[PDB]
Amino acid sequence: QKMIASAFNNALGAIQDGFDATNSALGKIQSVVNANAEALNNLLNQLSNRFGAIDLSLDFEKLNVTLLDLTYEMNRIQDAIKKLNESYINL
Amino acid sequence: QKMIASAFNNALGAIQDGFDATNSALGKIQSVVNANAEALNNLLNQLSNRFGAIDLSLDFEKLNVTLLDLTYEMNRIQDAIKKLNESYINL
Amino acid sequence: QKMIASAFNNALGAIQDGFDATNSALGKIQSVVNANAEALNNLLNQLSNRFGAIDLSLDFEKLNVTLLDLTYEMNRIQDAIKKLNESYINL
Amino acid sequence: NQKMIASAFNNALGAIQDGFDATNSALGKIQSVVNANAEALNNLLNQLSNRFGADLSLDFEKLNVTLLDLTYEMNRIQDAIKKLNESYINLKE
Amino acid sequence: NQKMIASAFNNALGAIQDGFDATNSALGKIQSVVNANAEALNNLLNQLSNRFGADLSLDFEKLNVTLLDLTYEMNRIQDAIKKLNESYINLKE
Amino acid sequence: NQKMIASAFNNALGAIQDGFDATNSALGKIQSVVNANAEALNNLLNQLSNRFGADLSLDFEKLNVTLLDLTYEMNRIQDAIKKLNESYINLKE
Repeated sequence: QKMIASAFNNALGAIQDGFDATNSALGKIQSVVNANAEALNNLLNQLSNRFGAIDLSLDFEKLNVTLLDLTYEMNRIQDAIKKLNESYINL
Repeated sequence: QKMIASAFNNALGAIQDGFDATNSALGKIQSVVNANAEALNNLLNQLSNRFGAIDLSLDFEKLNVTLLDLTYEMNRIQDAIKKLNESYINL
Repeated sequence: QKMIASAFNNALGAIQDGFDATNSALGKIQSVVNANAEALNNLLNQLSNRFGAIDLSLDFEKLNVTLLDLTYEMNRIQDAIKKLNESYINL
Repeated sequence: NQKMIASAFNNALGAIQDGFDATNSALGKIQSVVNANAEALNNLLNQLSNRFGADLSLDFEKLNVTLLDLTYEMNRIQDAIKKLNESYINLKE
Repeated sequence: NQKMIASAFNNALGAIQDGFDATNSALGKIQSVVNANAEALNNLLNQLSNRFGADLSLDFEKLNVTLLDLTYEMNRIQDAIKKLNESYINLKE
Repeated sequence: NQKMIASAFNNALGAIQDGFDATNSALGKIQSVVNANAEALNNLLNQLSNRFGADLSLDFEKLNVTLLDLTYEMNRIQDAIKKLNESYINLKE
């Protein structure tokens, strides 16, 4: 029954690291995707000006930049990691 | 043997929520990344016109926007969540 | 004790597929997000030229494109998948 | 029924933004047409004064021609459309 | 061998797109050169008629000068390149 | 303390880039002002030679007016800012 328990707890560690790396990637993805979204939006404005400094005014009906929010997800994963913590000893 | 079984089933719930949040993030990521890709592509076309309304024609050899498709992934995760469902009772 | 062990190993397979699909999505996300980042940056340069071929010079203080790197994450997940492999038999 | 309410909500959000976009487009056309028409009227005014050099000197204290700007408005509606995007509900949640 | 076949496939996809891009670039140069040359010929025609005002009146029923458009084509090839991108195989799958 | 060191590091990275951006902006203004001023001086030179057509012929062997380029520099600093971005530390790691 030690091999099971040991294999078990050994698997939980592995799992938590998996979700840990995932949450990290998620965090790294929101950052880049958003950083680029801002670069894009800020580019739209710098264009609306120079196409006027010269109708050459942009069509924003199809120039809508979206931002990503993964806080809800990353928190839920953190709960899972924490919950998994609830499965170990007791002899 | 209840603590094990209980710890086990307790861990599965946690796992499924982890993969659930992941699949959600994946869904949220395809949406934003694609939405922005379209905003970018639609911006290219609105530029090819105004650089002609004035060779100022863009170079699309390096202006290729790519779309992301995570359906294969999200489905596989849904299978995993479902499969995990196959490990619980039996006394 | 077979049902437990069987349910266990049955759950590990499911888990590894979950992390496998995740790592795949991560790989698919870095690719698209980066591909689009390059399309965006290359668009900035093609613009700095045509706004000069006509101060209409862009403001790069807010035109900074970022690239995403998930190698650290994807490797850690691969370790988890491998580690999980360490929990199976022994009668 | 959350899905229903949420699907219903996200559904109307789309419509609203489309509505606010259509208003912005509208406002852009108005600024273009009204200003072009003001500018032509202003040019008529300059030509008439010279033409009348044949006093028949027009009174400019009452021929004020205005113009532009709704871009403040344009941008304000543009933000609302963005903040509206931050309101879509994740049915998965 | 899936990896092999897939790697081989993705590999040729790259080459094709590069091929279709090179064709688009080519077609763009042709529209630029042929039109510029048509336009210069057309201007020669207008100058000659005036010059000959010294009948030596040119017959324009047979001096038709055409021009432009391959952008339809340009865009068509541009799509193929995109739909080609939707075909790369995920070796991880 | 890794977090501390890392937070401290990422923190200074921001400042550096801001610094390198401010330098690029600066260099852009200088190219704009110095060239505009060279170009005006050069135009003064062409006008003076004609004006003096009243020998009072200026010696151009010693009136060399230079100009432009810092874009090489501009781009070089622009890269450093990007490579700097590839250095931020993931505190989660």
